[PDB]
Amino acid sequence: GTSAENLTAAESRIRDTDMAAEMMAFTKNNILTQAAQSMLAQANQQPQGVLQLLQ
Amino acid sequence: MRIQHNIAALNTHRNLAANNAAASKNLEKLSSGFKINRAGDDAAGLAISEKMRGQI
Repeated sequence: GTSAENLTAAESRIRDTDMAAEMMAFTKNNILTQAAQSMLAQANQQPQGVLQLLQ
Repeated sequence: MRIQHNIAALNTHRNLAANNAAASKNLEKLSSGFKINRAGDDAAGLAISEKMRGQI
């Protein structure tokens, strides 16, 4: 029983994930995704030099 | 002097190109989320960042 509990703890620490750290990373990546979305929406509008030609 | 060359428009074109380049650099820095994407951005600080990443 003692050995099984100790090895279970070891295997948990090796393979299982901490919820808090992954939550942090996921929120960070979502915020970065939104930022890149807005930046791309701006960059698509940036090349508008049609007022050179017409008037 | 009058027709064949229009120097004001040349200067304006230069400044326009420079402003566009600066805006593109800012877009790169905002989309990437990092202030140093190339070594031309900052040489002393790229190395420090890499060593610190290794240590972390």
